[PDB]
Amino acid sequence: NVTDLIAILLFSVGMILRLQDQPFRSDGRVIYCVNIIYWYIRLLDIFGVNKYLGPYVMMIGKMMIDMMYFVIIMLVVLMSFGVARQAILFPNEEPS
Amino acid sequence: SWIERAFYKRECVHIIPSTKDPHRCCCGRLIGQHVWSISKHTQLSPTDAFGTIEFQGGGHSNKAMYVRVSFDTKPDLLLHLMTKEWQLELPKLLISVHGGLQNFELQPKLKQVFGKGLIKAAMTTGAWIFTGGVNTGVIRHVGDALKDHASKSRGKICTIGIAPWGIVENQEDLIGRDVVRPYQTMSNPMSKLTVLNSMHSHFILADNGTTGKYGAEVKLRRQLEKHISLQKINTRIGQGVPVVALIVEGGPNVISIVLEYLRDTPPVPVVVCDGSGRASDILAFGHKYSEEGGLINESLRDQLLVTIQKTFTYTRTQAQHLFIILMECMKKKELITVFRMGSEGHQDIDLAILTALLKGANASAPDQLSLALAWNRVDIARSQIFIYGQQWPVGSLEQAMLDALVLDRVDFVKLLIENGVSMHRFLTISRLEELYNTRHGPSNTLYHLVRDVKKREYPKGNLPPDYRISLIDIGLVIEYLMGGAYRCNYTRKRFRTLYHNLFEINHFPFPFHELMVWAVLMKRQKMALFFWQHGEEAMAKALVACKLCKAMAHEASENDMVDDISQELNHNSRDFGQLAVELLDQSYKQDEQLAMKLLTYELKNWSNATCLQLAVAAKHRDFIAHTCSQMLLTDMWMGRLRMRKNSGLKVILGILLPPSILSLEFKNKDDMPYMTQALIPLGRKIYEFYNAPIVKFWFYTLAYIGYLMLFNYIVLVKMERWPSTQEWIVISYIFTLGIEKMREILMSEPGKLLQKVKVWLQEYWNVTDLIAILLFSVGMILRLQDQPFRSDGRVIYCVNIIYWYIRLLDIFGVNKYLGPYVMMIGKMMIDMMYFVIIMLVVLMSFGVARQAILFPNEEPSWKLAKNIFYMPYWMIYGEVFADQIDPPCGQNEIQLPPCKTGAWIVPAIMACYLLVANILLVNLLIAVFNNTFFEVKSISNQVWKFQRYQLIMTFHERPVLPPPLIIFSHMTMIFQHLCCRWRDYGLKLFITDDELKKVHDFEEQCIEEYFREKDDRFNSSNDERIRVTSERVENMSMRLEEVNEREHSMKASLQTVDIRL
Amino acid sequence: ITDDELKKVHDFEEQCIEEYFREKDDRFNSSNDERIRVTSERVENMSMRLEEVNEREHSMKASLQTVDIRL
Ligand SMILES: CC(C)CCC[C@@H](C)[C@H]1CC[C@H]2[C@@H]3CC=C4C[C@@H](OC(=O)CCC(=O)O)CC[C@]4(C)[C@H]3CC[C@]12C
Ligand SMILES: CC(C)CCC[C@@H](C)[C@H]1CC[C@H]2[C@@H]3CC=C4C[C@@H](OC(=O)CCC(=O)O)CC[C@]4(C)[C@H]3CC[C@]12C
Ligand SMILES: CC(C)CCC[C@@H](C)[C@H]1CC[C@H]2[C@@H]3CC=C4C[C@@H](OC(=O)CCC(=O)O)CC[C@]4(C)[C@H]3CC[C@]12C
Ligand SMILES: CC(C)CCC[C@@H](C)[C@H]1CC[C@H]2[C@@H]3CC=C4C[C@@H](OC(=O)CCC(=O)O)CC[C@]4(C)[C@H]3CC[C@]12C
Ligand SMILES: CC(C)CCC[C@@H](C)[C@H]1CC[C@H]2[C@@H]3CC=C4C[C@@H](OC(=O)CCC(=O)O)CC[C@]4(C)[C@H]3CC[C@]12C
Ligand SMILES: CC(C)CCC[C@@H](C)[C@H]1CC[C@H]2[C@@H]3CC=C4C[C@@H](OC(=O)CCC(=O)O)CC[C@]4(C)[C@H]3CC[C@]12C
Ligand SMILES: CC(C)CCC[C@@H](C)[C@H]1CC[C@H]2[C@@H]3CC=C4C[C@@H](OC(=O)CCC(=O)O)CC[C@]4(C)[C@H]3CC[C@]12C
Ligand SMILES: CC(C)CCC[C@@H](C)[C@H]1CC[C@H]2[C@@H]3CC=C4C[C@@H](OC(=O)CCC(=O)O)CC[C@]4(C)[C@H]3CC[C@]12C
Ligand SMILES: CC(C)CCC[C@@H](C)[C@H]1CC[C@H]2[C@@H]3CC=C4C[C@@H](OC(=O)CCC(=O)O)CC[C@]4(C)[C@H]3CC[C@]12C
Ligand SMILES: CC(C)CCC[C@@H](C)[C@H]1CC[C@H]2[C@@H]3CC=C4C[C@@H](OC(=O)CCC(=O)O)CC[C@]4(C)[C@H]3CC[C@]12C
Ligand SMILES: CCC1(c2ccccc2)C(=O)NCNC1=O
Repeated sequence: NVTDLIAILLFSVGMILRLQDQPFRSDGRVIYCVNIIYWYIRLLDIFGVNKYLGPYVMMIGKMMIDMMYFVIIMLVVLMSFGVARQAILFPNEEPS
Repeated sequence: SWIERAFYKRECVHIIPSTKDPHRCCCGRLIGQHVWSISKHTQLSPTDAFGTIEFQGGGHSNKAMYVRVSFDTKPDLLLHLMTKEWQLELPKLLISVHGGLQNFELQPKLKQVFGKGLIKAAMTTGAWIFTGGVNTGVIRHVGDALKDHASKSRGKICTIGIAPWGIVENQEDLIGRDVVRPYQTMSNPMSKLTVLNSMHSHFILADNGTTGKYGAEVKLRRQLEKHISLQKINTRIGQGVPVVALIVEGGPNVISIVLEYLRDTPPVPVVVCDGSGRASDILAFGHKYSEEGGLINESLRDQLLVTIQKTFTYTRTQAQHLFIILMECMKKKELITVFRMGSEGHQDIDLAILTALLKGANASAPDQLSLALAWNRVDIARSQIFIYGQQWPVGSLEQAMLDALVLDRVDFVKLLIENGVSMHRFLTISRLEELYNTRHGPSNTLYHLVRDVKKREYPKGNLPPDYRISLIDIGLVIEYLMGGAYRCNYTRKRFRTLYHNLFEINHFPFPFHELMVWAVLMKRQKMALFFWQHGEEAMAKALVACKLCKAMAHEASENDMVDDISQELNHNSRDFGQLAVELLDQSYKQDEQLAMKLLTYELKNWSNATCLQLAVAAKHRDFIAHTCSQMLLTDMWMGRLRMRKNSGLKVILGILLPPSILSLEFKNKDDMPYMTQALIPLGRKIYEFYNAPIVKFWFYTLAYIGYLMLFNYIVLVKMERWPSTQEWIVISYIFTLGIEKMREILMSEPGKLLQKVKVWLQEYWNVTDLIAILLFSVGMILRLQDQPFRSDGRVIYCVNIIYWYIRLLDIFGVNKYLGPYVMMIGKMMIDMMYFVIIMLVVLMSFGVARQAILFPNEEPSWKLAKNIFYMPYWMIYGEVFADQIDPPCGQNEIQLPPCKTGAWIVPAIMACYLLVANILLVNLLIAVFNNTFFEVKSISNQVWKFQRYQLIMTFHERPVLPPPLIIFSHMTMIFQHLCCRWRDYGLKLFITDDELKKVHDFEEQCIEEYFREKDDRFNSSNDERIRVTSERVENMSMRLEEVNEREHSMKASLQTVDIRL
Repeated sequence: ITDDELKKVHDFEEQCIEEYFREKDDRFNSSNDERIRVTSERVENMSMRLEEVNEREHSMKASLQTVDIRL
């Protein structure tokens, strides 16, 4: 319900931006697409009523914590390789 | 409101005679407390004190109904009150407990034994206990016994106490009309009035008008006991309910009560107890020292006189009068049963009570047997009624057998069968019809089944209430519940001819079969398990009972009945299935070949079926997955071939190179002839080889794998205007296979076409087959036209090639490892579908967001919906489309197109989508597949082992020739059908009579082994041994303590003897 | 619900409470551990009081021997 109200405030911001002229209309459109992402996940919660889909959804929510720890370890290894590759292959770079 | 309008009461309206105390009237109440006709002048009125009593305090809370009644009321009305308003059934036994009104204490062992006896006697026979009501003396001991009863037994012992209304404390507390009135169990010691006993069940509190005086209830209680004893018991053999009179202690009046009981028509037995004292002890001292009843000599006469004058403290003439009343009692010495603590006094209250009832009835042994049947006491019947030398009337034992059967008494049927009654000489058609029309015992759903089959047979409706269910209707019920082509013996023409001509020819050859079916139909599980043990064809009976219980459970669930009935019927079905499995285990352990002969022989008493067919028709997965049934199915699979070494290759060599058949080792002519309906050696070998199920399956498989290549050739190479030779072969294969599938629709098990189609559509691989033959017909019709329809027919041909490769997967289903693998895949499709649903939500969210950001100015077109699903779906399988993740734009490298607004969001939500999909959901489906692998694997193995039978029966019923040449065999069947018109699906054995007797004797040996082994395993378990040791140690400690008391007494006697000498 | 239905519900609840408690007492009394403990305590009490029975049997045998010697 609080994610619902956050995505209604976001829709209000997107509508207020869209009802003006350019370049704010495209910004309102960009907000509309993030809203469509949220409403598909709200459809996942609506699937939560079914006797098999519901436990599946909270099972996914339980494995998010293990996913986060995997993300942390992958983040350390990923920036180590990325910084090493970018720092070797591009020696003369300006701050950007 | 009936209770007030039917019962009356009396209140003290007198002249207030003072006598001794001026406040105390003739009724004893206070002189200002007012508001028989002799000196009390009482008036009659409707009652105002009746309802329910909530006993507050005294430990356990117990609710007791109560009425205040007049002492002169007719006992029939009160009997109607107990039977109707209090909802109490007529008891099988009446107990009248009498004793001293003064409080007394007994020995602890005597009190414990008397309490346990009175509780068990009221519990097993379902008796009524009649006490004095108030919580004094013997009724207080009965109340302590009932307190112990509510501490270790789930009985609601009906213990109606009758007390004077004027003597119970707090008379104003019990005033109401159907009103729950609380009561106090506390008793003031200063008040002469006593409270009621706390844990009685009902109260017949009787008012004569007076208060604080007794005598208002004795005549009413005696008349009510007489009126109950005049009522006939439910056995209807010609006897009323038995009445016993238990006496503990007592005073002067209980001797007169014993005289009234003994000198009565009919006489009432009296059971007394020893060790309490007073009148019971003088009765015991008279009874031991009696000689020939009233023949009592002078010395014990004077001893009885001095003990009466001492213990009761009376004069000489009062003791002489009491001794005269004692001798008048003792003239009827046979009725009085004396219980003695310890010694040889039956060591129990209840053996004394029930033996006293049996010889107080003094009737024939049928009457005693019907009394024991009503009391549900098999043990007393065995130890008294069936003693040695007992004379039995002719035909009475079979009547008792019928009465025991209709009342659902397992142990009485066991006792009667062990005592000479035989089922073959007893069970007739009329007796079985009476058993099928009984109304006693537990409830059943047979009447619903009879109503349904009567509605289906004659579309009437509800049956009349006075409907006698014939055996033909029972046969229709069995035919409906069994299903398929089952035909009960009742509905055959021989039985209908015997029924019309009669309503040892009427006796059943296998009476335990009919008793098993009747016990299963009316849901009497213990009697069904007893009837399973006795008789032949045990495994067939178990499988038939399993299918019948499952079908009755399904019908009870379908008719919206009580769900507990359906659960109990499913439990009965599972118990019978477990019995059949254990019998198969025992038969496999003893002899393998005789177990095969047991499994395959035709059951003439069960519609010519087979034990394997009965197990398959009951979906018994554990029966067919057993090793004996599996290797039996393997023997059915090879046909008339020994072989059994390097399978597959030898029959493929036989099919491809037919001279290899002659070198194959064939089976004997009568080794195991599984048949359906009951140069020359070279032709016999060829016919025996080509009709084997494994040979037919490999011929059909090698034709399938030569059809699939031809289909591949015609779809890969181009086609001209007319089809080539290989396409004509493929078209011929499809048409002959379609004709074969219609022939499987026609030659099915049911009789009406819609049922044939409905049975055929359970095999999903056949309806998918027919769908892909209709699709081929559509594709051929489109292809035989000109362009552009020819390419459409080609496009349909490729979807057909996809289906036929999956049909090859089902053909791999025959192999012992590939088959369970295929159904394992089919089980994981559901988890795959749920993963598809979650992936679909995440996939369209990313696709819609990406397409809506990167393409702002778009017209309505169906390419948007394609672009939603196109690239995010291939993003899962290692193709991220790296050139389109974030192309450079808004710069000059040639002028690039300008940057779309918010186009930087697309790689970020791409990152979140790829992470969630590829890492979360795929690994979660890995975990789902992994943690449900073991159960699915075991279930798939067992289901494949079950479906081996369906595969074997299908490929044995198939034509010999493969589908591209099956039109010759189809014309052969058409010509044979036309010849038979112009002029039994299974594989049985059809053994002879001596082989049948050998098989039956093997089955009885297996049944005895299985049951007894189970008894030996139960008796040798740790739990049963520990329980037996604990019970023996308890009995040993308490009787051993009695040995110690006797050892102390013997040491005292030896010390006195040594002191004397 | 009404008052008669309330009384029926309350009586059903008391029946369920008695069933649950007593069933628990029956399950406790029929367990292997409680049976083994009761058997061991009864056997101990029986051995020690039985040893007292033996001492009294020796005394009674001595008294019977003395009485036989006297007569
Ligand atoms: C288009 C792109 C950006 C993909 C979107 C990815 C995420 C924004 C989504 C994908 C799956 C979603 C998850 C799917 C399942 C659940 C469980 C559900 O939570 C519960 O049911 C509460 C109980 C529990 O957490 O166990 C809702 C949140 C959560 C973590 C969701 C949070 C948002 C997630 C990570
Ligand atoms: C360890 C794992 C589980 C998480 C770490 C990965 C993300 C934090 C990275 C991977 C891809 C990255 C994105 C790749 C490309 C872009 C586009 C970039 O925008 C531009 O460069 C502007 C347009 C242009 O110049 O072409 C802004 C950052 C962003 C969204 C990046 C944000 C950070 C992301 C999502
Ligand atoms: C940029 C590229 C070159 C990637 C770098 C790869 C390796 C140099 C890193 C990646 C993960 C590292 C490992 C992550 C975790 C551990 C456990 C940790 O060891 C302990 O905590 C000691 C106890 C134990 O070994 O169980 C430190 C070493 C080790 C093996 C690390 C050794 C170095 C590894 C293999
Ligand atoms: C332990 C781990 C998580 C540390 C990872 C740190 C880096 C990812 C961060 C920290 C410092 C950052 C730098 C801090 C300062 C700058 C200067 C900045 O220059 C400008 O914005 C241009 C200045 C101007 O012209 O106004 C460009 C990004 C950069 C290189 C940042 C790039 C990203 C860096 C290396
Ligand atoms: C029993 C099972 C395991 C195998 C039985 C199937 C094969 C013996 C069949 C199925 C596909 C057939 C092929 C399908 C198509 C052709 C093309 C055909 O060539 C032509 O029609 C044009 C040239 C010519 O006329 O010879 C020659 C036969 C051949 C190779 C066939 C040879 C026999 C094959 C391999
Ligand atoms: C029963 C089916 C399902 C499997 C049995 C396989 C064989 C009996 C079939 C399969 C492919 C057939 C072949 C497919 C094509 C040809 C080409 C055909 O060539 C011609 O007729 C040449 C002259 C012309 O083009 O008319 C001769 C028969 C032959 C060898 C066929 C012979 C019979 C074969 C080997
Ligand atoms: C060329 C492309 C289109 C690939 C084709 C994909 C599907 C059309 C196929 C691939 C695997 C097939 C499955 C493989 C295994 C089985 C088990 C089998 O079912 C049984 O044996 C019944 C018992 C059970 O379902 O457990 C046949 C259906 C099914 C689900 C199949 C259904 C059709 C599937 C999904
Ligand atoms: C969540 C997962 C498990 C299932 C969702 C994926 C499918 C439903 C999608 C992914 C790829 C899609 C296909 C991608 C491309 C096409 C071609 C398209 O045909 C054309 O565009 C015509 C030819 C042309 O214009 O080039 C028709 C839809 C179809 C089959 C799409 C149908 C829907 C598909 C199978
Ligand atoms: C909860 C989830 C499953 C919802 C997903 C819905 C979308 C995938 C569907 C629903 C509405 C559909 C739209 C409904 C109407 C049109 C107009 C249609 O326009 C035409 O056919 C052209 C009209 C003409 O010229 O005749 C093109 C497809 C499109 C955009 C559809 C594209 C697919 C949409 C967005
Ligand atoms: C619910 C799960 C278990 C199954 C997945 C079902 C849907 C996700 C599939 C099935 C039917 C599919 C549709 C079948 C046909 C089309 C037409 C297709 O149209 C074109 O490609 C037009 C040609 C072009 O302009 O490129 C676009 C995809 C779409 C809507 C498909 C979108 C995805 C759908 C809805
Ligand atoms: C079409 C496949 C097949 C077949 C072949 C081998 C094994 C199982 C099934 C057949 O060729 N004719 C009978 N029924 C069939 O579906």
